[PDB]
Amino acid sequence: VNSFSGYLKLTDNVYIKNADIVEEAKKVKPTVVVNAANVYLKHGGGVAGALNKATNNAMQVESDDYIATNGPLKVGGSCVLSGHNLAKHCLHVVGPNVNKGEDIQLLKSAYENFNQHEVLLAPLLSAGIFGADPIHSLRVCVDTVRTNVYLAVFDKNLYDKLVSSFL
Ligand SMILES: Cc1ccc(C[C@@H](CO)Nc2ncnc3[nH]ccc23)cc1
Ligand SMILES: [Cl-]
Repeated sequence: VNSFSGYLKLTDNVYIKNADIVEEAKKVKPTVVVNAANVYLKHGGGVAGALNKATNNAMQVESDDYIATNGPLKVGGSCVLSGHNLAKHCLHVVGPNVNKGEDIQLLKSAYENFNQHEVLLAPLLSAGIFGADPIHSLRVCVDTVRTNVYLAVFDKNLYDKLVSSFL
């Protein structure tokens, strides 16, 4: 039993809800919140910009030190950093950004990072400003993640299409 509330159950382990991941994380304070990161951990917009704003830019400060030490992530890769005031940990995961021409096949590799954590609050990878079809992203999530994932979809219209079109 966990403290996630109001989710629709899609499969044994995947759940989905219309919610602002920022507000969800503050309420639940999950062990792991997933960020829709880029390889440079520059959290300028989208989910990443919103999560960083909620940390008063502490996420960005920590991220800049991470990059200065380790260099950029790989597309499809991840790193674990602090969750600041939002969660215990933040798993920064880089899905392909279609608006950069990045290979959509890497979306499965991106979701594989979730399997290293028993329970996660997450957005749909490569959705929003990363340019991929959120319906496809949900399919890859369900077919790749085996741990317990709570998917937060900010847009109410998009959420209804995801559910009503889910197979
Ligand atoms: C119309 C539309 C907008 C955005 C998306 C992508 C989605 C991640 O896939 N973004 C988010 N998901 C959950 N909480 C969030 N808080 C801030 C951003 C955000 C798809 C479609
Ligand atoms: Cl977005």
